[PDB]
Amino acid sequence: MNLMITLLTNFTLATLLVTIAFWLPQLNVYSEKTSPYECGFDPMGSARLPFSMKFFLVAITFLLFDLEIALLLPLPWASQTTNLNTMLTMALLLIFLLAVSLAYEWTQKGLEWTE
Amino acid sequence: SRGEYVVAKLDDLINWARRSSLWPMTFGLACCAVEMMHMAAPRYDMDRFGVVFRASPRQSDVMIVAGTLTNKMAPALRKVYDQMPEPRYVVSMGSCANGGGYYHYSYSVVRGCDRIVPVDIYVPGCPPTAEALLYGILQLQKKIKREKRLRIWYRR
Amino acid sequence: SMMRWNRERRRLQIEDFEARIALMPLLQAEKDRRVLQMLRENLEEEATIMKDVPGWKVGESVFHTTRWVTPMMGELYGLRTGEEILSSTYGFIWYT
Amino acid sequence: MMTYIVFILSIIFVMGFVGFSSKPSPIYGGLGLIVSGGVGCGIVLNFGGSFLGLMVFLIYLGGMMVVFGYTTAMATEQYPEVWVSNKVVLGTFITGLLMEFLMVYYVLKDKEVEIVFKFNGMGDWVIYDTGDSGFFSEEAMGIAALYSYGTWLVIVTGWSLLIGVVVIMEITRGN
Amino acid sequence: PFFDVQKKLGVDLDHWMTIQSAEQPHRIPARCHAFEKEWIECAHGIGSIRAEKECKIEFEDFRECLLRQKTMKRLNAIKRQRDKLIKEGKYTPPPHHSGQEDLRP
Amino acid sequence: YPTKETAHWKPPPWNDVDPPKDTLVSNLTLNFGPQHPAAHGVLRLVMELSGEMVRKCDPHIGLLHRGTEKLIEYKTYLQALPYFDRLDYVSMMCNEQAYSLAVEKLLNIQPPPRAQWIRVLFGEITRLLNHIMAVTTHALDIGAMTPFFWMFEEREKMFEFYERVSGARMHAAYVRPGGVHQDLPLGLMDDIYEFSKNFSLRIDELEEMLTNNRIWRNRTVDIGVVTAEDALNYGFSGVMLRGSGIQWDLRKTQPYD
Amino acid sequence: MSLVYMNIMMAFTVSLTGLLMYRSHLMSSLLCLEGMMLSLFILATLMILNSHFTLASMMPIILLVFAACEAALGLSLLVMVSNTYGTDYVQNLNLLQC
Amino acid sequence: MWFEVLPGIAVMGVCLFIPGMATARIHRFSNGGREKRVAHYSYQWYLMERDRRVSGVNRYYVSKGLENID
Amino acid sequence: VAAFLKNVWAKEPVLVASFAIAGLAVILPTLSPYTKYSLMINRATPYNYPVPLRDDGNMPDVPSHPQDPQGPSLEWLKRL
Amino acid sequence: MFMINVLTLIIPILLAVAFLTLVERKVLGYMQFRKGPNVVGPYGLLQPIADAIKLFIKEPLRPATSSISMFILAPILALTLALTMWIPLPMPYPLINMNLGVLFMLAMSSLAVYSILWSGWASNSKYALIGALRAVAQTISYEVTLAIILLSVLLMNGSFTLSTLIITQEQVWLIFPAWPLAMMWFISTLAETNRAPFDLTEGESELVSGFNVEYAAGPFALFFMAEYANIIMMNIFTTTLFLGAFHNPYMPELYTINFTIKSLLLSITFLWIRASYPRFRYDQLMHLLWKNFLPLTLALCMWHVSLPILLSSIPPQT
Ligand SMILES: CCCCCCCCCCCCCCCCCC(=O)OC[C@H](COP(=O)([O-])OCC[N+](C)(C)C)OC(=O)CCCCCCCCCCCCCCCCC
Ligand SMILES: CCCCCCCCCCCCCCCCCC(=O)OC[C@H](COP(=O)(O)OCCN)OC(=O)CCCCCCCCCCCCCCCCC
Ligand SMILES: CCCCCCCCCCCCCCCCCC(=O)OC[C@H](COP(=O)(O)OCCN)OC(=O)CCCCCCCCCCCCCCCCC
Ligand SMILES: CCCCCCCCCCCCCCCCCC(=O)OC[C@H](COP(=O)(O)OCCN)OC(=O)CCCCCCCCCCCCCCCCC
Ligand code: SF4
Repeated sequence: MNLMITLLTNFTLATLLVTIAFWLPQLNVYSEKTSPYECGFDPMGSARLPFSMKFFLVAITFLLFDLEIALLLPLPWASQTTNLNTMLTMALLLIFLLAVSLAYEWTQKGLEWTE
Repeated sequence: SRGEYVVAKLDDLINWARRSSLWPMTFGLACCAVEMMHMAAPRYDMDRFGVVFRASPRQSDVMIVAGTLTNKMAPALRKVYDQMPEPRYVVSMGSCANGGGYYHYSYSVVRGCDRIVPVDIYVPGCPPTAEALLYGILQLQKKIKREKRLRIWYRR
Repeated sequence: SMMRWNRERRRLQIEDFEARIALMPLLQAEKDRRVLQMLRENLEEEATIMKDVPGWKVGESVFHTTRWVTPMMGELYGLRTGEEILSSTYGFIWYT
Repeated sequence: MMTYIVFILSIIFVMGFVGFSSKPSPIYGGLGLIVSGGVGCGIVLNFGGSFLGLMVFLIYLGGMMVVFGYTTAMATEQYPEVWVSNKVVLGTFITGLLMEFLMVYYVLKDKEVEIVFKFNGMGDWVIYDTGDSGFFSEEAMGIAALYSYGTWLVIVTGWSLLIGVVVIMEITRGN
Repeated sequence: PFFDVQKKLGVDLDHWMTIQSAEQPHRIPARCHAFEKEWIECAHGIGSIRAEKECKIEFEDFRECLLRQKTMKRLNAIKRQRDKLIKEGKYTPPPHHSGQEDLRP
Repeated sequence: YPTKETAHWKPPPWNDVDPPKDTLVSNLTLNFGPQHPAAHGVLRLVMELSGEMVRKCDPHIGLLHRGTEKLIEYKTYLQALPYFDRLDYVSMMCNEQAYSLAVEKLLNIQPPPRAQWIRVLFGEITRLLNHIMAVTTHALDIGAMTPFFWMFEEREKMFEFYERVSGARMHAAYVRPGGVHQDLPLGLMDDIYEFSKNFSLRIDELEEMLTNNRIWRNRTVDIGVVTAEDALNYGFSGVMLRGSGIQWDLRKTQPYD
Repeated sequence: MSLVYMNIMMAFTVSLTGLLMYRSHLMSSLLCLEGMMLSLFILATLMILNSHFTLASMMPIILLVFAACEAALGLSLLVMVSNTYGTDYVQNLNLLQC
Repeated sequence: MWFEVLPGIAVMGVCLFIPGMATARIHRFSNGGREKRVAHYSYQWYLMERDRRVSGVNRYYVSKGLENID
Repeated sequence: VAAFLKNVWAKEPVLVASFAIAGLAVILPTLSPYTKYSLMINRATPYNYPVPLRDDGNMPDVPSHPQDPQGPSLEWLKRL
Repeated sequence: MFMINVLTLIIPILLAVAFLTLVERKVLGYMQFRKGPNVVGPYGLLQPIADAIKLFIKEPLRPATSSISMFILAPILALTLALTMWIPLPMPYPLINMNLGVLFMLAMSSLAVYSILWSGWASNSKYALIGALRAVAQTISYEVTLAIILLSVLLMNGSFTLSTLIITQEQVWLIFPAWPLAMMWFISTLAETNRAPFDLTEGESELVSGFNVEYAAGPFALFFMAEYANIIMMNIFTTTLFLGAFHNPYMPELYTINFTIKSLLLSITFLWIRASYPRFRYDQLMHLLWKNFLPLTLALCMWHVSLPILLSSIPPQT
C-alpha cells in the first residue's frame, strides 16, 4: 500500500510544478514565438519525414541479447541447488552460446553501421 | 498600507531573481564576439555574476548583438529574437550593432540593430573592451532592478 | 576474504533455519486450531443466514470426497470485514 | 473497493489494450502497450510473482523503445493520426470502451456473467491460499530450477536464439 | 506420428513438467496435488474412454479444486442472502465478525 | 479464364525478379544555421543527410558581407588601413603587414630594419594568438572546454601587449605603410620575455591534456583526409598543405621583411 | 472462474480483432501481436501462481523469449519491406495476385 | 581559495544527511523504540501477525515477554 | 603459436584477457577439489521440515534424538 | 506517519539537486582557472534560489506544431521517475524494503528513457528527433552491459535485496574482488546519466540544446532536476554496491555520514570526469560497450559463476 502512496505523492509533486508554471506568469503569445527552431532560418520541409536509421541490426540483436540476459538473471537463486554440476554446465553453456552469437555477428560485419 | 508593501517586496524579490540569473545566448558575428568570449575568460569571468551561456533561444533571457548586422542576417536575428520567451532583453555591442560603425554607408549593412530589435543597453567601442561589456551587463542588471511591474499592476 | 565471510554467513543461515525448524510444531498446532475455529465460526453463522432459503443444506461440501481439503481464502474470511481481507490476502505482498 | 484492486488493474489493462488495438499511430500504440505492460506487471505482482512482473516490464520496455526507434525511422507519415484525427479509430476506441464498461456493469450487478466461459462477480482475493510459503518464494525457485531441471529447455532456447541471430543477419542482406 | 523417442532411449526431456504432482524443488506441494494423484491413479492403463467413464467423480472433483466454480457459487449465495437480510432488517452481524474478538493465538 | 477483374494481371517475370522501382528516398535537409555554436558565427550550412551520414553540404555564406572592397575604393590608403584589421579579427597584425607590404612594393620604398624586426616579432605574437584560438575552439567544438579557459589567460596577456604597444586590445592599426606607427614603450620586451618563458609550459599542459587522449584521437585520426593533389588543386594553402605532406611555406620560399 | 480471467481473455480478444483487421500499417499489427503475447503471458502466470505449480514458473520466461524472437523476425522482414517500397503499407504486398 | 566551494559541499552533505537520519528516527518511533521488522518471506510475516495477535493491542511492537504466561 | 599470441596481445589485449578468463572459468571446476564441499554445504541447508519415520523396530541407524550420536553431523562445516 | 517520511525523503533530494547545480558550477569554474558564482550571496549560496525563482516566472511557450499532450506529459514522467528512483535505497534503512530492488532500478531506468524520447518526438523539431534517436542508440548500447555487470556482481551477494549488500561487505569492500567490474560499472553509469564524455543527447555543439531545444523555462527545469537527481542516486547506487560502510544498528548515523561522504566524493569525481574529456561520437560509444565491455563481461560472468562453486563460497539467499 505504501508504494502507491509514494508514487501518488511523487506524481502530484511533479504535476503541481507544471500547473503553476503554465498559469502564473504573464504571457505574450504570437504567431512567431511558437515556430520551430531551425537555427534562425525557416525549415525546409517537415519534421515528421522518415529519419532513416543505420543501426537496425544492432537494435534487433539488442532485443535478442536483452532476452538472453533476461534468461540469465535467475543465477543467484539457481546457485542454491543440489544438482550443482548440471546447473554450472547449463549456465556456462548459455553464456557460451551468447558469446558465440556475438562473435558470429562480429566476424560477419553485422555490428558495422550501414553507409 | 499593506498591499503596496507586499507588492513592493514581491517586485524586489522577482527583480533580484531576474537580474541575478541572466542567461545570454551564444550569439556572435564578428570581432565583438571574440571580445565577448574574452569577457567570458577567467580574467573577468561573468559566471561569477550568475551569467552563464545557454545556446537555445528558448532558454535564454538576454540577447547580445555583437557584430555587423547585414541584410542577409536581419530576418534570422529577428526570428531568433521572436522565439525568445518573455521577458527578454537586448544588449548592443560595438559600433556595427549600434549605428553601422565602419560600414555605415555599405550597401548591405543594416545601420544599427535598433531598426530590427528593441535595444536596452548600447555598449560603445570598436571593439568595446571586456571591462566595457561587463559594465554594460551590470548596467542592464541595475536597469532590471529598477522595474516596478507589480507596483504598476497594483496602481492600475 | 569473501570466501571466509560467505562460509560464515552460510553457518549463520543454517543456525537460523534450525531455530525455525524447532519453532515449527507449536506454530502448526496453533494454525490448525485457529483455522478450525474460524471455519466453525463461519459455519455456525451460516445457519442463521440460511433459514428461509429452500433447498439449502448447511455445512455442505462441494467435493465428492470426505478427505479434508485446504480451506480456501474466501471460505475462511468470507463473512469478515474488509480490513481483515486486506490484512490477510494482500497483506504480505503490500507490506513495504 | 480496495478488495477489487486486481479488478481495477485489469480494467486499466483492457483500457490500454483497446487503446492500442485501435492502431491510431505506433507511437501512441507504443504508449498504450507500455501502460498495459506496467499494469500487467502490477496484476501479477499482487498475485505474488514479483520477479515475473519485473521481467515482463523490463523486456517490454526495451522492445517498445526499439520499435519506437523503428517507427520514427520507418512507420511515420506527415500528419499522424495520434487519436481523434480519424473517424474509424475514434469509433472503434469508443466502441471497445463502451463494450468493456458495459460488461463491467453487468458483472458488478448480477455477480455472474456467461461469455463463453462463466465468470464470477467477487474479487479475486477469494481464490488465494491461507498457508505460508516458509523461507522461499515459489516463482524464484521455479525459474532457479530452470537450470537444474530444464537442461533440454536451455538447449533448445539457446540454439533457437543463436540461429535467430543468424536468421536476422542473413535476412537483411539484400542479395 | 508420435515417434516416442524418450521411452525408447530412456532419457526424459519434458516428463518432469507435464503434471502438477511431479518432483518439485525441496518438495513444494501444489494446491491440488492430492486430487491430481487420485485422478492419475484412477485412470492409469485403462484408456481414455474408460477414463472418462469410470473416473468422472475424481476428475470433476479435481476440476473443482482447480477453478473452484461451486465454492464461489455457494459463497455468492451466502453473501447475497446476508446482504438482503441486512438491508431488509432481519439480521445483525455478530461481534466477532465486526472487528474484535480477542483473537485465538 | 480472363475476366473483367483479371484484365490488368500481367504474368510474373521469367526470372521472378522485378525492377527495383526506385522512389525518391527523401533525405532530411537540416539547416546548420548561424545561430549555432558549431558554426563560427555566421554560416548557413544547408545539409542533406540520410539520417546522420552526410550526403551533401552547401555552405551559404555572405551573412557577414560588409562590402569592404568598395568602401576601400572610396577612401585613401591610411583610411583603408583599418579595414584590414576587421577581415581576420584574430590575425589582425599579419593582415596589416600584408597591406603594408603591398603598398610599400607599389611605392618603391622600404621600412627601417627596426620596424621590420618589430613587424616580424608582433606577427609571431599574432600567430600565437590565432593558433591558441584555433586549437581551443576546435577542442570546444569537439567537447573539451578546459584548454579554452586555460589558454585564454595567455591570450589576455598578448592582448595586454597589444594595448601597451598601440593603445587598442585588438584593432591596433599599428603596422602602416612605411614601417610602424610608434616605437615600443620602455620595458615591453622584458614582459614579452617573461611571457615567452612560461608559454612553453602552457603549450605543454595543453598538449598533455589533448594529444594523448584516446577520445581526442578517435575524433581526429581518420577525419577529413585530403590528398596532396586535391590540396594543390583546390587552392588550399598553409597548414593544410603542410599536414598533407607538401613541403611549402611562404616564410622560407618567398621571404619577407 | 475469477473475473480477472474475464478481463485477461477479453483483452486477448480485443487484440485478436485488432490483428485481424488491418489499418494500412504493418507495424501496428506487430504491436497487436506483442499485445497478444503479453496477454498470454499474464494469463499463464496468473493460473500458474494461483495453483502453485512451482516447476511451471520457468515456462512464461521461455514463452516471452520466443515472443521476442518472433518479434525480431517480424522487424527484420519489415526492414526488407520498407527497403523495397517507399513505406510499410500492407497494400503494397499485392504482387502475388495474378 | 579552493575551500570556498566547501560551503556548498557541506550543504550537500547535510542535505544528504537529512533523509537517512529521518527514516531511522521515524522507524525507531513508530515501532515502539525498536528497529522496523523486515518481512522478506512469508514466515516472517506470519510471525509478525502472530505477535500482532498475541499483543492484544493490535500493535505488534508492543511485545509481551514471558511474564504474560502463568 | 607464440608469435600469434604476441600479435594478438599487441593488437587487442581485451579479447585475450576475456578468452583467458573464460578458459580459466571453464577448466577450473574440473580440477578443483573444493567443489564437493560446496555441494555438501548446499545439501545440508534445512529448507524443509525433517519429518520423522515411524519406529517399526529395525532401524538402528536413524537416531531418536537430535543429540544422539548416530546421524549426519556437520563437524566438517565448522572445521573446513 | 508515512507521508512525513515521504516528504522528508523527497524535499532534501531536490534541495541537494539545487546545491549540486551550485557545486557543479563552482567546481567547473575552479578547475578552469576561474571562480564560480560568488556575487549573489555569501560565497554564492543564493544562486540556486535565484535560478529556481527565475525559471518559474518565465513564459511557458507550448509550441503550435507540437502535440501538447505528450509535450506536457514527458517532463512529469521524467521528474516522477527520478523521484521514485530513490525509494528502495538503504541509508541504512530504505524507505521501502523490497525483496528485488535491483530489478526495480533496472525497470525504472528503462522507463526513464521514454521521457527523453517522447519530449524529443512531441516537440516537432529535427534536432529534437536527432537527440531522441541518439538516446535510443545510447540505451541499446549500455543496457545489456549494465544488466549483466550488475548480475555478475550480485552473484556474491546472494540476492537482489539492497540491504543485504551492506551485510555482504561488512568485512572487506566489494571493490576489491570486482575492481574491473567496478570500473566498467562506473563507465556504464557515466553513459546512463547522459554525462560527459557520453553526453550525446543534450549536445550544445553537434546540436543546439538537444531534445529540449524547444522547451522554455519551467518545463525545462523538470528535466534539469530529474537529471541531477539521477546522477546523485546513481553515485549512491555505486557507493552501496562497491563501497559499503560500517553499520551499527544502534547508531545508524555513522553509516549515514560514512555513506554520505563516499557518495559526495563520487559526485565530485563525476564532475571531475565532466571537465576533463572530449565528447565521444554516438557510434563510437556503440563500438565501446559492445566490442570492448561485453566480451570481458561475459568472461567475468563465467568467472563469477564458477568461482563460488570453486571456493565453496556460495552466499546465503536468506
Ligand atoms: C567507482 C570506482 C572507480 C571506478 C574506476 C574508474 C574511475 C576513473 C575513470 C577514468 C576516466 C574514464 C572516462 C571515460 C573513458 C571511456 C573510454 C574507456 O574507458 O574505454 C574502455 C577502454 C577501451 O579501449 P580503446 O577505446 O582503446 O579500444 C581500442 C579498440 N581497438 C583496438 C579496436 C581500436 O578499455 C577497455 O575496454 C578495458 C576495460 C577494462 C578492462 C579491465 C581488465 C582488468 C584486468 C584483467 C586481467 C589482466 C591480466 C592478464 C590476464 C590474466 C589472466 C589470469
Ligand atoms: C505579508 C508579508 C510577506 C510579504 C511578501 C514578501 C516576502 C519576502 C519575499 C522575498 C524577499 C524579498 C526581498 C528581496 C531582497 C530585497 C533587497 C535587495 O534587493 O537587496 C539587494 C542585495 C544585493 O545587492 P546588489 O545590488 O545585487 O549588489 C551587487 C553586489 N555588490 O541582495 C542581497 O544581498 C541578497 C538578497 C536575497 C533575497 C532573499 C533570499 C532569496 C529569496 C528567499 C525566499 C523566496 C524563495 C523560497 C524558496 C523557493 C524555492 C527554491
Ligand atoms: C575456450 C575459452 C572460452 C571460449 C568461450 C567464451 C568466450 C568469451 C569471450 C567472448 C568473445 C566474443 C567476441 C569474439 C570475437 C572474435 C572475432 C573477432 O572479432 O576478431 C577480431 C579481432 C581482430 O580485430 P579486427 O580484425 O580489427 O576487428 C574489426 C574491428 N575490431 O581478432 C582477434 O583479436 C583474434 C580473435 C581470435 C583469437 C583469440 C585468441 C585468444 C587467446 C587467449 C589465450 C588462450 C586461451 C585458451 C583458450 C583458447 C582460445 C583460442
Ligand atoms: C499515461 C502515462 C502514464 C501515466 C501514469 C504513470 C503512473 C506511474 C508510473 C511509474 C510507476 C510504475 C510502477 C509499475 C509497477 C512497479 C512494481 C514495483 O515497484 O514492485 C516493487 C515491489 C516488489 O515487491 P517484492 O520485492 O516482492 O517485496 C514484497 C515482499 N514483502 O512491490 C511492492 O512492494 C508491492 C507494493 C504494492 C504493489 C501494488 C501493485 C502495483 C500498482 C501499479 C499501479 C499502476 C501503475 C501504472 C503504471 C503505468 C506506466 C506507464
Ligand atoms: S564594432 Fe568594430 S570590433 Fe565590433 S564587429 Fe564592428 S568592426 Fe569589429
